[PDB]
Amino acid sequence: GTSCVNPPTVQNAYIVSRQMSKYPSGERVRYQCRSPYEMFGDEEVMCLNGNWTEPPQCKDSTGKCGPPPPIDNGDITSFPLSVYAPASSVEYQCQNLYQLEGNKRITCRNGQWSEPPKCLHPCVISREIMENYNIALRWTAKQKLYSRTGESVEFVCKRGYRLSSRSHTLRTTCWDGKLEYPTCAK
Repeated sequence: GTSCVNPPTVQNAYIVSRQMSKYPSGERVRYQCRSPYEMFGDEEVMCLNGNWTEPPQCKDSTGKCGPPPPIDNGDITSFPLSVYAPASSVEYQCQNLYQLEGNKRITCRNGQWSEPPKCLHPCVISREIMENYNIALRWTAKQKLYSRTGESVEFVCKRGYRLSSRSHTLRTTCWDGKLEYPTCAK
């Protein structure tokens, strides 16, 4: 219960202590930054009862940033340079049906990018599940096969069924692929 695995990945650094698959509590992992990066924080990261202590960073001493980080199901809306001046910004776009969460723009400050956004998954609305659970969509308006993250999806029991005594509610919010279905019974 108190050993650790997977020492933190530190960009522009390598580990110079001996690597192993499981680190006992108390083991110290030592990082070194690649030239010409400057280290910030402690060069050693210890395993304390299953959690690592805080890792260092290896940054450009003039505050420049490297390429912006990739994000799942999204991409930047410009050519990715190898080097950005401090205060430069870039922006992201999510793929079709994905929902951007957080600021679409990131900025290079103090040698690191501000937090990029996420692209959250749409939810499948399964015909087969609905059939099996005796439910349908309340608004048969266009053929919505998917909901977007953040959208309410409302179902009804099919003609002649009522909500099963332990069912989820008939209205639920799609979130990052998660849709809770209700069930109805004769």
